[PDB]
Amino acid sequence: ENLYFQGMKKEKVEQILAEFQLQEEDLKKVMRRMQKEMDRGLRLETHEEASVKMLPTYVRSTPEGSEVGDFLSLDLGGTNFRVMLVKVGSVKTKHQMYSIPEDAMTGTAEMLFDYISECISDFLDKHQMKHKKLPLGFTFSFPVRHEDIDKGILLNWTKGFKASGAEGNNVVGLLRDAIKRRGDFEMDVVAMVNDTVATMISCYYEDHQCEVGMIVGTGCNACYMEEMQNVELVEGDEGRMCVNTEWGAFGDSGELDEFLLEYDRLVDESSANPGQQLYEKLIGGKYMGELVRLVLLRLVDENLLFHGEASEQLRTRGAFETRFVSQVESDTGDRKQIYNILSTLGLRPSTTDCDIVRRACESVSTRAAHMCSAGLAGVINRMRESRSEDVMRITVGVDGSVYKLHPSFKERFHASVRRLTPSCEITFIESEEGSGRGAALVSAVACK
Ligand SMILES: Cc1cnc(NC(=O)c2cc(Oc3cnc(C(=O)N(C)C)nc3)c3cc(C)oc3c2)cn1
Ligand SMILES: OC[C@H]1O[C@H](O)[C@H](O)[C@@H](O)[C@@H]1O
Ligand code: NA
Repeated sequence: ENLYFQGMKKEKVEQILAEFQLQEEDLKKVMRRMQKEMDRGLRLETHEEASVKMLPTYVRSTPEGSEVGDFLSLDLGGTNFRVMLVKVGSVKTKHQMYSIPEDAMTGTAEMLFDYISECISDFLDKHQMKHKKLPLGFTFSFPVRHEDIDKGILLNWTKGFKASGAEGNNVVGLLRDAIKRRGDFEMDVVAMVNDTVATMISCYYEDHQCEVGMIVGTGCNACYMEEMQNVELVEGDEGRMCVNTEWGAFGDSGELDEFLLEYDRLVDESSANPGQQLYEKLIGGKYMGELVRLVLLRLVDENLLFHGEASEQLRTRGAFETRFVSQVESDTGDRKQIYNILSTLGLRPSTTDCDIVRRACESVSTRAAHMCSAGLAGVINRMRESRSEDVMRITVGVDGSVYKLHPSFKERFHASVRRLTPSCEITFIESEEGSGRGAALVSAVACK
């Protein structure tokens, strides 16, 4: 054992972990670069080259007028596929979750939308309604270049999705064609929204100050209410339109280069979309645990962890799940949670190993919270400027397992947003069934 040696080991761990550190000035730099990229995406002259796409959603600030009745909602791209029946009068919901097979997410668009339509049929039978033709709202968690609220092309798949025959095509069309091939129900697709947009809309229902939507789950993204005069891609300068930032692609033109560590390059190189969604790759739950796994292998290689031996499970891709980062950070101090996770990964951890794993986890999750804060602060700061407000009071609607379930992420992120947003009063609100509800609310408003 030896307490002097255990300590020397932790000091070398720290020297390696220090590379994850971001100073307040680094965050301001990241923030200013994000803001610079947001200006670029919005303008007709730089839009095509901008990494931050600032996509117009065609979701407009509207005086009101919501339709009443039953609305169907689809949710694709997060954790599984969701069908929701929404009753607008007051709003009450009925919903079901379906696990997407790998062969559908990685095969053809036809296989993907065929399975989606099968699930819709199953929801409609379970609620005895495959006869009623309802207005349908679609939450599709991928970058889309809209022509309208109900017409838009998939730019590229993100988060490991790889279905062929989808990119370059109208997503509403793919969906509608799949419903027709099946021929056992009818739906009128009225709106297609990003998950950030759906979250902002359902959160707004509860707090009219909500004009920003943020997702920190499998992926990381944000939307906000932009002035129509700043939305150059849409003719008109009156009122506001929701803009899908698609901020996950920040750094794809080299904007984050000085901050990318070896672990970031490896995660990127072994991903389905290399060289893409690099800022998301620093924060998203699809990558967080993999980043911790990589740091642990580096520490095993320096003979600082697990007697310099890594098990087959520790050398398995995606074995250190993001939920384990959350669970390791939940540990009360006894080390029991850390121990069980490590034992299940075929390791024989000492008390010191448990503490080192704890440290690698906090170094990755604190970096994610800090990188994510520079992005939110850039959006909020830009809004304060555009609205020419001395003190801007805004509510941010947030969804996703990383922000929701990670034990300290949310706190580190809020504190870092606050530091970067002086003269801003930000209220953070967590969405209760965010996406589904949101896509149906936009549908009720659109269905006039
Ligand atoms: C074509 C088109 C263009 N823009 C929109 N625009 C919209 O649908 C719409 C709905 C919104 O949120 C709502 C949430 N719930 C309700 C509600 O209480 N209902 C009963 C639905 N209403 C609005 C918000 C909130 C902001 C900041 O912008 C919005 C736009 C919709 N369709
Ligand atoms: O789901 C979270 C986010 O993940 C990825 O960044 C997607 O490209 C974006 O559309 C989505 O909002
Ligand atoms: Na405009």
